[PDB]
Amino acid sequence: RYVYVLDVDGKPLMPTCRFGKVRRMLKSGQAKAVDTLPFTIQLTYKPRTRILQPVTLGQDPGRTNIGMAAVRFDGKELGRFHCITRNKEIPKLMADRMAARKASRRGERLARKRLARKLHTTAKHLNGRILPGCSEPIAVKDIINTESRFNNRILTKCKVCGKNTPLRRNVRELLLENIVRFLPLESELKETLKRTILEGQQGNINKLFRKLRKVYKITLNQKDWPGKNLTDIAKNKLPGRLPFCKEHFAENEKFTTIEKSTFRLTPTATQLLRTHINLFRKLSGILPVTDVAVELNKFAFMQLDNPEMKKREIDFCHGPLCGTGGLEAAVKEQQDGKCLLCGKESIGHYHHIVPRSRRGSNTIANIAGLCPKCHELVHKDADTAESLTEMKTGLMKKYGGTSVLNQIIPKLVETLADLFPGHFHVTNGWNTKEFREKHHLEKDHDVDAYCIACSHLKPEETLVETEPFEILQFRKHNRAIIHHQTERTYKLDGVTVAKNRKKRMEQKTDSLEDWYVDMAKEHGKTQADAMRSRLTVIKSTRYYNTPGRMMPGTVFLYEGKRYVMTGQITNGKYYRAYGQEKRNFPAVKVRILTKNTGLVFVA
DNA sequence: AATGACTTCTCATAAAATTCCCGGGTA
DNA sequence: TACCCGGGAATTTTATGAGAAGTCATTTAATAAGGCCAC
RNA sequence: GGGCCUUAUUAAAUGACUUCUCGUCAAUAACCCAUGACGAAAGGGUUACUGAGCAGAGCAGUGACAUGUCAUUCGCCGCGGGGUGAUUCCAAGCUCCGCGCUCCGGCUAGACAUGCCCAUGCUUUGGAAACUUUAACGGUAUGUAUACCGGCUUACAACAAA
Ligand SMILES: [Mg+2]
Ligand SMILES: [Mg+2]
Ligand SMILES: [Mg+2]
Ligand SMILES: [Mg+2]
Ligand SMILES: [Zn+2]
Ligand SMILES: [Zn+2]
Repeated sequence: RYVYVLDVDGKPLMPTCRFGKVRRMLKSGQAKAVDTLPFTIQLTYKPRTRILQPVTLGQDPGRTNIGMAAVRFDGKELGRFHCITRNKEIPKLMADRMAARKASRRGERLARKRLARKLHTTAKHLNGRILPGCSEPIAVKDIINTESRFNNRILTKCKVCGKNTPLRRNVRELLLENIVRFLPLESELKETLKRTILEGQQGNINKLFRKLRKVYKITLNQKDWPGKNLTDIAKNKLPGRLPFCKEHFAENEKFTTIEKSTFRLTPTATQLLRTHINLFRKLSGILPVTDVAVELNKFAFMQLDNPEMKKREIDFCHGPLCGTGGLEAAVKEQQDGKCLLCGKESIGHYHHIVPRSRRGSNTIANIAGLCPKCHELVHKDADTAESLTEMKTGLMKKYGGTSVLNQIIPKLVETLADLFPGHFHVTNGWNTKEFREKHHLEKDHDVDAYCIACSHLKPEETLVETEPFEILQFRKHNRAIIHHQTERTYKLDGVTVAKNRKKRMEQKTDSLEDWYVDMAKEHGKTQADAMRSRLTVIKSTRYYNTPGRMMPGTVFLYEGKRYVMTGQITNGKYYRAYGQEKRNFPAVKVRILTKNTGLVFVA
């Protein structure tokens, strides 16, 4: 591995191979050891020359695995890095934030309800309510509601004004007009075509289509352009909102002259976009980086799901939901409208077969329609649960990770083109493959990153040389006061017999109700009561996080060796460390070097 | 005139339980 | 000179919240047609 | 022919509001059972009533329910200004008050009358900065650590070792 050299200003200089001179300099005060991983030194003097070659920093993007490589202008590797990200956690941490926020608001509602019962201010005969955008009721009970705010929540705004833009359900005429606009038809026939489609008169639509098909030869069929798109705009609802206001949706060319993209991403995609940019900034702290190189990744998911089939024999336009009316309607058609386990009652709940808490997919392969009675048993009884899996197997999330990668790449390219003007370069995955094969390299992230840096360059030799560095990523915040909560465990003779008084929703193990019923079968009531009356109980106990504690990714010294903290034990008395298994490092025997830098180097 | 590749997948932590250590009464 | 208990400090082991309903939104990719600018 | 915009269909993801439920935690009462420290403490349930809602606490600040009758008056939207997150910086997300119809949504919600109460918002998300006393890697001698050596530039190139 090279030694990374810093100037007396703190700015990078070119790396050194001269391991002997580095130890002669450290023995003689000509340098200081700023870091042990990556091993980095700062000069205490200013050299007689200050000449640096161009250094290109290349990246192999990924959700979990990001590759980096530093390549000098002549093609020589100056370092290779593999970063393992934290991005897997964020959807689950957001889904816990979900459950906790809604449970807190349910508690404030329950406090109002219990006060209304005491004062007789509960709603008379209220059995749910229908809101303006809905068709079925919300099942509201004792007090009318709290305002529900879903109809607008503006996020798209007009790309040429900042004004708002209409819903596709209301401006159906403008959407329909911007298709009819371009046709060979006379203006009175364009008016007649729009009006006849907007009236929805199936027979008179066919009369007009047959007339215009004879006179003008235009392909007016409900399965061909334009007639398909015109027929689809006759729907009662259409999804989402326009990119332009009514004043500007009338005109096509504005992308040539004026734009404001008004961009958004989820927390999960935002953290990964930040991670890609922050790896360039971190490695620019140890190398004199002049240029940046990246790989475009672009995934079509129904090709990843059909990899043996060739690209133009895939029905991208159709899939499992085309014209079905959405997921819940497609399942209702697929089941003849009945509950899957018993074929008598109608569908009540759309059941995720692999649960949402257990990495289950939201796609139609993971859904079964059940009545509320069976949906409760499938959560509380393992024999009914296995019986459902024989009818439909279900799926975990196949493509969660690469969907987040697929979202980021366009914004990553724009951001790096702004950060490195005239010094930013792009590749496609097949170029990385060609280079890897041409030079007898083998596939991994840091090697692909070397191939990506070499797209810009003309390497004199294409050798790959160093032991690559490993970077972990750690959380910068954790706001949770409760760390975990125990279940109400019941013990007899010190042995666990049950875990709640009656079953929790997912509880496949016994409650006291389950255990007592089986003891009363085996021993009769008098003995089962003599066993209830002998139970020992630990109440459901909340365990609390220490505020202001050391976070994971903290670097520390113990017995003269560098360690990276992976977690605390016993109110912060002991630290766990990377690669050291269950070993407990005492916090008194430890010096902290740096608090968590987010991206952190490991052995 | 097409399309190639690529990527992905189990814990930190508190506090309860268990062990170990020094000071002591006793012989 | 020497050993078995106790109480406090130190260290290790144990255990970990779920399901659904009425609606909405944003991003990326592909496919189709249109269009602007394009030897 | 390629870039970029827009519409339709689809695929794969992950964000917001509202509403239901199992289970929890606290306490009282009746009932079933276990049990007797030195006649009575200590113990487990079941059913009912009541309270709780990071078993809550911060920082903000007046509303929260109910009935009447008028209804698109309102508002999730525009402009302005605040709360919280939230402090080392700052972001996401939620939210409140004034004025308003340019745009976007709409019996959401608002107004007025009467009754009763404390019944408001946000808080389990994401980066970055800061710290610093961070002697690494290879070969040789010996009893794994102290010692000694890996030419010259921070670096390329040339030169020098060989
Ligand atoms: Mg790649
Ligand atoms: Mg209260
Ligand atoms: Mg379910
Ligand atoms: Mg890769
Ligand atoms: Zn406009
Ligand atoms: Zn059933």
